[PDB]
Amino acid sequence: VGLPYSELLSRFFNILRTNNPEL
Amino acid sequence: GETEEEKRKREFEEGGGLPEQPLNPDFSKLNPLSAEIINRQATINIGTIGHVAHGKSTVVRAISGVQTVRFKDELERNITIKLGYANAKIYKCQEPTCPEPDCYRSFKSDKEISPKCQRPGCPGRYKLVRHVSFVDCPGHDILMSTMLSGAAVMDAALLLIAGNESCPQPQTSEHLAAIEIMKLKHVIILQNKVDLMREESALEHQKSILKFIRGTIADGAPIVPISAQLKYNIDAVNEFIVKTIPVPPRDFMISPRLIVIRSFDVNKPGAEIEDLKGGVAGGSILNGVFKLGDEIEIRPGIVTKDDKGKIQCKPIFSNIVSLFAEQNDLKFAVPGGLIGVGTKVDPTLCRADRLVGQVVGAKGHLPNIYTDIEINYFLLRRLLGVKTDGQKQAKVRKLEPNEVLMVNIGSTATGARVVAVKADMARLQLTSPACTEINEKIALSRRIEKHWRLIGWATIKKGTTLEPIA
RNA sequence: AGCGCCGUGGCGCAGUGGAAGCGCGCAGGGCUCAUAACCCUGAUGUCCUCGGAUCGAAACCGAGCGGCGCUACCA
Ligand SMILES: Nc1nc2c(ncn2[C@@H]2O[C@H](COP(=O)(O)OP(=O)(O)CP(=O)(O)O)[C@@H](O)[C@H]2O)c(=O)[nH]1
Repeated sequence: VGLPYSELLSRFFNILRTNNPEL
Repeated sequence: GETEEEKRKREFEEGGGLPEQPLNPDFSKLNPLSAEIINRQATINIGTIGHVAHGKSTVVRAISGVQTVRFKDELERNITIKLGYANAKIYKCQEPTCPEPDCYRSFKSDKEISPKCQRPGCPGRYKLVRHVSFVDCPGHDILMSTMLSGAAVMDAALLLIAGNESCPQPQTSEHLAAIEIMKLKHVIILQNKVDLMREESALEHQKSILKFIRGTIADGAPIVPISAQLKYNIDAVNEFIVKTIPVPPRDFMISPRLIVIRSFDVNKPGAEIEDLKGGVAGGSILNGVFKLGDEIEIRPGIVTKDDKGKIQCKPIFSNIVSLFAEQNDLKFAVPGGLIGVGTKVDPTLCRADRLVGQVVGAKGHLPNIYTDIEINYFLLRRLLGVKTDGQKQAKVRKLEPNEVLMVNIGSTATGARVVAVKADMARLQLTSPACTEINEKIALSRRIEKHWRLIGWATIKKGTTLEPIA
């Protein structure tokens, strides 16, 4: 299964969006 | 107002420091989870595998914090020949209030027993769950014996797939298949490039990789998103490694053997030789317990050619002056770890790529070198690691007698010549001597497109041997 | 990290043993009706940092600076 991979995916994209909104 | 070094030394003292391993532990009562074992020696070996120009030193550095040299001033950026090693200690907080995804951490080899919590808001202290070593396999087509040597030393796998490039990467598949040859189904998939992808593209890559692995042997390999530049979600990597990867059965009833793959002498240049050290060979333990002050023998030894041309292999017997396991010089060696075994041998033996993929043994044991051997082999249908641009990925051709085939016995790089081929068995003559002890699973590589390509697995059944010469 | 080398006047090489060296430069002048060619005269620095010998050192030696070629990433 690959479902519990998307949770870390969303966590990491939240981290990136908090870090560098310029991109 | 103390400086950084004083604060870190105070934490080191408060964290327990680095304990010294007692000389004579009660061996029959110790497990790889024991405090005496978990504090200074590696217990689980893990390797990083991926395509070329993807980054395996960077992800390992982010996980652990120990850099890989990637030496020779030209191999610094393209590819590496030797092993890129690093040490990681995986910790979990002892408090229940901490977040489980984030409580996991990894630290350098010089870390103390119990470092303080680096998460702002919790007064707990970390605990070393299990000790692991990380090895950097070279991901290029010209270097294939090194990857199989890594598979021999590896017990766990970390595949790396980038996003913006082609989703079905052939080198990643070839590494995965070669690891499956080594009977290793505990694999973890990682996505190297995540930041530059959009919301939909990451899921598209996830589905493409899911389609990539449906018919292969791998069943439950997790998929993990990580970035090598921001140094985040390394706790996820440690979590997945700890949860999914168990400790292979390895205890004291098995006979001591070691598999040496690297070579690093100790010779400080300019310093007077009166203050020196012997030659050190880098090898891993796959069975047996070793101690400081034993006698070892490299059985392939000095390979001399006589006037006729026959191979005289003189075993190199030597006394072990030091045993090193990833932090310090220790006494007793636990099965399943990388160690630089240092002896009184001449420094010429441990400078260059000479002890690459060979076996060594302690006294009271006589392994056998071989000249003609019988091997049972099988192939696959499609070639892996090749890029056929939309036209029928090439199928393996049947072996031909008197053809130079690179028969990598686990890690030993030997060039065999076929003397006979049948339905599923072959007979090979070896120029470079190769030892065989029990099973020593084998990989086979051939040459058609100017390079070395893996074709299938192999297992030794019989062979003509040469008893060592005194 | 080991040693071989280098340390301009701007670039490239030499002299090392009596204190400012050349070709290339750059400025000014000369020949030419005119230009290049050719001929003159120059003003640019710690011949890498710090000491010993000596009337004398940049040179010889010594107690470290940055980069270069092999050895090699030397637990
Ligand atoms: N933007 C980005 N760059 C990465 C990422 N991972 C690695 N890189 C970069 O790839 C480049 C490759 O350098 P390096 O990792 O040292 O080479 P190597 O991985 O050891 C060679 P091989 O893969 O064959 O072992 C590095 O500059 C690294 O920063 C990533 O996830 N994102």
